[PDB]
Amino acid sequence: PHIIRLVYKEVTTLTADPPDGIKVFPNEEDLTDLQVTIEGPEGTPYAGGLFRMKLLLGKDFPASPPKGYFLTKIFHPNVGANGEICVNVLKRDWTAELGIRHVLLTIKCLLIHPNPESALNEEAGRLLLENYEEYAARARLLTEIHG
Amino acid sequence: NLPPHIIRLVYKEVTTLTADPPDGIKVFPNEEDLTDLQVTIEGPEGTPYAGGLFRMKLLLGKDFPASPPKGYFLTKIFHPNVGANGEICVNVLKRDWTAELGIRHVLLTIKCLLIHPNPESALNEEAGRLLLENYEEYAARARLLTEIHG
Ligand SMILES: [Cl-]
Repeated sequence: PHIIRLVYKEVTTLTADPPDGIKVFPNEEDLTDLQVTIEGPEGTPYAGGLFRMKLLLGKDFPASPPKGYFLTKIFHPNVGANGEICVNVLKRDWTAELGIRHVLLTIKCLLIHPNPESALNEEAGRLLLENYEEYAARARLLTEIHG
Repeated sequence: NLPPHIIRLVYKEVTTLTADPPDGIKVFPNEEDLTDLQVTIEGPEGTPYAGGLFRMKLLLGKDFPASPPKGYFLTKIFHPNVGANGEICVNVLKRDWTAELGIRHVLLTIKCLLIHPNPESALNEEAGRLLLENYEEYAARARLLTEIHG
């Protein structure tokens, strides 16, 4: 359909001029399964790590937001046990014109600034709230082990 | 004014940032003062601010980088997290601030908040309350000021 072409143009431009600290590996055969690597941002517990993720464009894209999954093991209030990332504001504010680039930047933003109030991972969310420094130390350790 | 040694470390960062800014963000360092940074954020597509140009100043602050920089919109705007004097309040940035987070990131989160308001931490209570209780009038107001001032 027309959406395939739009995604291609959007993905090639994104791959050629990607966000700082984000790299996109497009796969010609399947453009609805985007492979992405996010550098652990400096000044965060993830500094120095490489976090692999995939962005699934659903059947209804762009009418619906894409679904993101970290494949690198991480401890984060908004990431499920199998890596599904829940970006509340994307689900709340989604419009077709927001773009894939924005989706990746918002994942990076959530990685840095978790939302423990509406956590997928209640254990990680309570830890951030009940002992912030320990949450950072444990995130740093897992970055060293898996990132 | 900042300590000269901090100005030194900041100078390289801003030079790099200005040469390769984030998409939709233009960064203008002043030829002399490196405690003030002029920035323009393009009104993101898919939001009530589409089509506008939103000009701000990033003030690093006497305690930078120990404390976060503070952004202020020169362009008048209707947004839950922008106060009467243009103060931009990014509450998560204040919560998670560390000295190595970097100026690029600060600007990216300001843009993120522009797209994704947080009515819980609203400095503009009317905009946060209107956003929750009556979104059409919220967007209409934000589009109106985007047209007038953007
Ligand atoms: Cl999961």
